[PDB]
Amino acid sequence: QKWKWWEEERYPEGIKWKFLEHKGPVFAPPYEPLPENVKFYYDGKVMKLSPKAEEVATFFAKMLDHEYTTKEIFRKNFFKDWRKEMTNEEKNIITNLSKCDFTQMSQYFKAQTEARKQMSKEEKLKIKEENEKLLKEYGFCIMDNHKERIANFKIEPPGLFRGRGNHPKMGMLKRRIMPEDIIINCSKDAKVPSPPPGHKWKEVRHDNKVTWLVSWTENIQGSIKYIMLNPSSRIKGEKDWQKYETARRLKKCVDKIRNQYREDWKSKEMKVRQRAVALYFIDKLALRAGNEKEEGETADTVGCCSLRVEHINLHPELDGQEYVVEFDFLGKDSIRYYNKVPVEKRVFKNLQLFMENKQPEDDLFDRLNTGILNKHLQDLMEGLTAKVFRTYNASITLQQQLKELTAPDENIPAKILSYNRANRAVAILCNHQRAPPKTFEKSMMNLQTKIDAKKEQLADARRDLKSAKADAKVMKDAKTKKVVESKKKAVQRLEEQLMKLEVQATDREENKQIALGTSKLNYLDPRITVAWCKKWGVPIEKIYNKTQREKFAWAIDMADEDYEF
DNA sequence: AAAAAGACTT
DNA sequence: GGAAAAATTTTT
DNA sequence: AAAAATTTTTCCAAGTCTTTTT
Ligand SMILES: CC[C@@](O)(C(=O)O)c1cc2n(c(=O)c1CO)Cc1cc3c(CN(C)C)c(O)ccc3nc1-2
Ligand SMILES: [Hg+2]
Repeated sequence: QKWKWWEEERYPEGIKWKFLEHKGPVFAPPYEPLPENVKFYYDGKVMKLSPKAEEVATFFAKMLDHEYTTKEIFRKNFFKDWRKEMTNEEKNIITNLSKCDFTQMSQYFKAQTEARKQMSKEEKLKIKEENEKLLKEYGFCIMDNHKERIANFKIEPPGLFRGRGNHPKMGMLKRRIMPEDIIINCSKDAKVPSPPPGHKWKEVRHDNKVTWLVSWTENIQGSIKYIMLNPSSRIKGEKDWQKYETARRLKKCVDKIRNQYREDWKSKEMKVRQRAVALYFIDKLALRAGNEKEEGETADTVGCCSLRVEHINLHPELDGQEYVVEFDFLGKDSIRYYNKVPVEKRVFKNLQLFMENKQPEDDLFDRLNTGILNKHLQDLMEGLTAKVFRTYNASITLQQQLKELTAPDENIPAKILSYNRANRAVAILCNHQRAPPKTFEKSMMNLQTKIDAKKEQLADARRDLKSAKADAKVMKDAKTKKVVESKKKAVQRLEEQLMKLEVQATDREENKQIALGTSKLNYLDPRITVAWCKKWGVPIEKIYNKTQREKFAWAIDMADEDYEF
């Protein structure tokens, strides 16, 4: 079939859909109690735990290998939640987590993991088929005239929360989501999904102002989780396409905005100076619009508008550079942002004023928040917000770098290296850093041995040609000449193979501490990539895999070699 | 407002 | 998403 | 065949911006 929704008339404002029907979520299988021979110990004595308490105990047992289970916060949160799950008799015996012995439970689960990787082809194939039919039955939904895939129709099973970074709620229990916690959304004329027998949905609504199918409240942060359509859908795709179109409009007025905030660094009002400086950071350094967050509820991370005095250090001179600002702080996902950046004199002077009479814990930009900044951006350009700058700067950088680095004569592998370097420049800018691949980085040794093996074949082929040429001199004829030809060809193929391996070796090295995934899927206008591929004859499958090819179908079909962001 | 909530994005 | 699993594939 | 290196799914959150409450 293949529906090209991008050729349809743009979907109106307000209403998200007219018709919506789906089968609801897929609940995680019920908890299976431990077999008789897997004992739990408390104070050195065997103790049978009721299903509810035993289940929570298995979560802790499966995480016994991780260092975070030794953490104070983790253990405090865990035991407090585990206690709520216990019967009154169990609560009287188990006064603390340290007297407990989860060793046998831990070994059992490891044994099941070994047993599973030893299953027969009959078992394995059968499990795969049950999944496929579950995908056909619950993985799709009908939205206005078309059938579309649902992203995460299977609700995540219960477990223990860990989060990212130093989270205050790690160790807490993510309780099992039940039909009773589920809010279903569908059209008034669709067939309403039936909850499992003996249960009822929390609510059944018909809200065509939203795009979700199922929603529920998660107990850790108290936020609402959703089941929405997949990236290849029209509702997600159209919104992504609009995001890039917004970034393009920003392109034709960014210099106007830059000239304005540069002047604003001189304004009589402090609020205006701070807003102008913040804008400068978001634009030049692509920092995020740090929305304030509740203290003690989330890991301590910050963005632009939430920077504290302690997050920057001013240096009149550093490394022979003038007016250097030293940024050091934890951003999203607790990823450390460290950068020494030379700034304009007026910005440096402004920052010194913003740090006057303040404590290290106080905000750098008092009198400033994301709401005020975005309100201003909305004045400059309709639909402009803080994050649009990240999309714009990432996209313009990719386009520009692809234009400057691609060599017309290079073979596909070399062009891919160029594409990857351009993507890498975007990643470094967005600070999408990564830690060296868990000792598995030594797989560089494997490539090195392969390159050395190839260098040996190439050297062998050189001696063949060297002796073929020598034999061509003595008794010069067209028969020996064709041998010199066939030897040269063999040297050529080997040189290309070597070149390809060396390029792959360089690609991996330069990409040791960088994560390309996020920019690739969220910050780069796919049309830029599509245009580049078509222009140089690089098969799109070399850049985008199957799932990515589905998400960006709109760009792949609607974008020629002459597309310009 | 300005927190609190909800609904998207990354 | 991106590190860890798991499924495959390649080396030996 | 059996260990080793890859390619491919499986697991699990945190921000931004808009919309309602208080
Ligand atoms: C790791 C980078 C990033 O945090 C980011 O901000 O750059 C992220 C994370 C996650 N996703 C992304 O697209 C991206 C990149 O843009 C999707 C995603 C889904 C996750 C789900 C699945 N949900 C949505 C059902 C979890 O349950 C828990 C953690 C998850 N983390 C992520
Ligand atoms: Hg960026």
